[PDB]
Amino acid sequence: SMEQVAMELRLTELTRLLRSVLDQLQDKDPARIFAQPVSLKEVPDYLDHIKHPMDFATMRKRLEAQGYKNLHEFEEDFDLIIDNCMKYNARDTVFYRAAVRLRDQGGVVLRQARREVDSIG
Repeated sequence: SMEQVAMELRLTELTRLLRSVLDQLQDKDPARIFAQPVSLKEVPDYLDHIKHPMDFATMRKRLEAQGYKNLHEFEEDFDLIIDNCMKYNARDTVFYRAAVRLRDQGGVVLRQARREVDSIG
Protein backbone atom coordinates (compact mmCIF):
# COMPACT_ATOMS: atom_id res chain seq x y z
CA SER A 1 0.00 0.00 0.00
CA MET A 2 0.91 3.57 -0.32
CA GLU A 3 0.51 4.11 3.49
CA GLN A 4 3.26 1.37 4.00
CA VAL A 5 5.57 3.11 1.56
CA ALA A 6 5.09 6.44 3.29
CA MET A 7 5.93 4.85 6.70
CA GLU A 8 9.00 3.32 5.04
CA LEU A 9 10.13 6.65 3.69
CA ARG A 10 9.80 8.19 7.20
CA LEU A 11 11.99 5.31 8.58
CA THR A 12 14.53 5.95 5.85
CA GLU A 13 14.68 9.63 6.65
CA LEU A 14 15.01 8.92 10.41
CA THR A 15 17.87 6.53 9.54
CA ARG A 16 19.64 9.34 7.64
CA LEU A 17 19.29 11.72 10.54
CA LEU A 18 20.48 9.02 13.07
CA ARG A 19 23.48 8.31 10.85
CA SER A 20 24.53 12.00 11.11
CA VAL A 21 23.89 11.86 14.92
CA LEU A 22 25.96 8.67 15.20
CA ASP A 23 28.89 10.30 13.35
CA GLN A 24 28.77 13.33 15.48
CA LEU A 25 28.72 11.27 18.75
CA GLN A 26 31.51 9.03 17.62
CA ASP A 27 33.66 12.08 16.92
CA LYS A 28 33.49 12.77 20.64
CA ASP A 29 35.43 9.50 21.18
CA PRO A 30 38.66 10.25 19.48
CA ALA A 31 40.53 7.51 21.37
CA ARG A 32 38.12 4.98 19.77
CA ILE A 33 37.48 3.42 23.17
CA PHE A 34 33.84 2.74 22.23
CA ALA A 35 34.34 1.82 18.58
CA GLN A 36 34.14 -1.95 18.86
CA PRO A 37 32.64 -4.63 21.21
CA VAL A 38 34.57 -5.55 24.29
CA SER A 39 36.38 -8.77 23.28
CA LEU A 40 35.51 -11.86 25.38
CA LYS A 41 38.86 -13.24 24.43
CA GLU A 42 40.57 -10.25 26.17
CA VAL A 43 37.94 -9.73 28.97
CA PRO A 44 36.66 -13.27 29.60
CA ASP A 45 34.49 -12.33 32.60
CA TYR A 46 32.79 -9.40 30.84
CA LEU A 47 29.30 -10.92 30.50
CA ASP A 48 29.25 -11.79 34.20
CA HIS A 49 29.36 -8.01 34.80
CA ILE A 50 27.59 -6.49 31.82
CA LYS A 51 24.34 -8.01 30.63
CA HIS A 52 23.75 -5.92 27.49
CA PRO A 53 27.11 -4.90 25.87
CA MET A 54 27.00 -2.13 23.30
CA ASP A 55 29.46 -0.27 21.06
CA PHE A 56 29.46 2.05 18.06
CA ALA A 57 30.02 -0.72 15.48
CA THR A 58 27.07 -2.71 16.80
CA MET A 59 24.90 0.45 16.67
CA ARG A 60 26.03 1.14 13.09
CA LYS A 61 24.97 -2.45 12.03
CA ARG A 62 21.55 -1.91 13.55
CA LEU A 63 21.23 1.53 11.95
CA GLU A 64 22.12 0.31 8.45
CA ALA A 65 19.43 -2.37 8.68
CA GLN A 66 17.01 0.47 9.64
CA GLY A 67 16.65 -1.13 12.99
CA TYR A 68 15.95 2.01 15.06
CA LYS A 69 12.21 2.92 14.84
CA ASN A 70 12.53 6.09 16.89
CA LEU A 71 15.20 8.26 18.56
CA HIS A 72 14.45 6.69 22.01
CA GLU A 73 15.69 3.30 20.81
CA PHE A 74 18.93 4.86 19.46
CA GLU A 75 19.48 6.79 22.72
CA GLU A 76 18.97 3.61 24.71
CA ASP A 77 21.90 1.94 22.86
CA PHE A 78 24.08 5.07 23.30
CA ASP A 79 23.38 5.18 27.03
CA LEU A 80 24.36 1.45 27.30
CA ILE A 81 27.80 2.28 25.84
CA ILE A 82 28.32 4.92 28.56
CA ASP A 83 26.60 3.16 31.42
CA ASN A 84 28.28 -0.24 30.89
CA CYS A 85 31.73 1.47 30.90
CA MET A 86 30.99 3.45 34.05
CA LYS A 87 30.06 0.22 35.87
CA TYR A 88 32.88 -2.06 34.73
CA ASN A 89 35.63 0.48 35.06
CA ALA A 90 36.59 2.53 38.13
CA ARG A 91 36.46 6.31 38.38
CA ASP A 92 40.26 6.65 38.21
CA THR A 93 40.55 5.04 34.78
CA VAL A 94 40.93 6.44 31.25
CA PHE A 95 37.89 4.29 30.22
CA TYR A 96 35.50 5.76 32.82
CA ARG A 97 36.71 9.27 32.14
CA ALA A 98 36.26 8.82 28.37
CA ALA A 99 32.66 7.73 29.02
CA VAL A 100 31.97 10.82 31.16
CA ARG A 101 33.32 13.10 28.41
CA LEU A 102 31.31 11.24 25.72
CA ARG A 103 28.12 11.55 27.77
CA ASP A 104 28.66 15.29 28.39
CA GLN A 105 29.52 16.13 24.82
CA GLY A 106 26.92 13.74 23.35
CA GLY A 107 24.11 15.39 25.41
CA VAL A 108 24.48 18.57 23.34
CA VAL A 109 24.06 16.64 20.06
CA LEU A 110 21.14 14.62 21.29
CA ARG A 111 19.31 17.64 22.58
CA GLN A 112 19.14 19.16 19.07
CA ALA A 113 18.50 15.75 17.44
CA ARG A 114 15.31 15.44 19.50
CA ARG A 115 14.13 18.90 18.41
CA GLU A 116 14.79 17.86 14.68
CA VAL A 117 12.99 14.54 15.01
CA ASP A 118 9.91 16.27 16.54
CA SER A 119 10.11 19.25 14.13
CA ILE A 120 10.36 17.19 10.87
CA GLY A 121 8.09 14.44 12.33
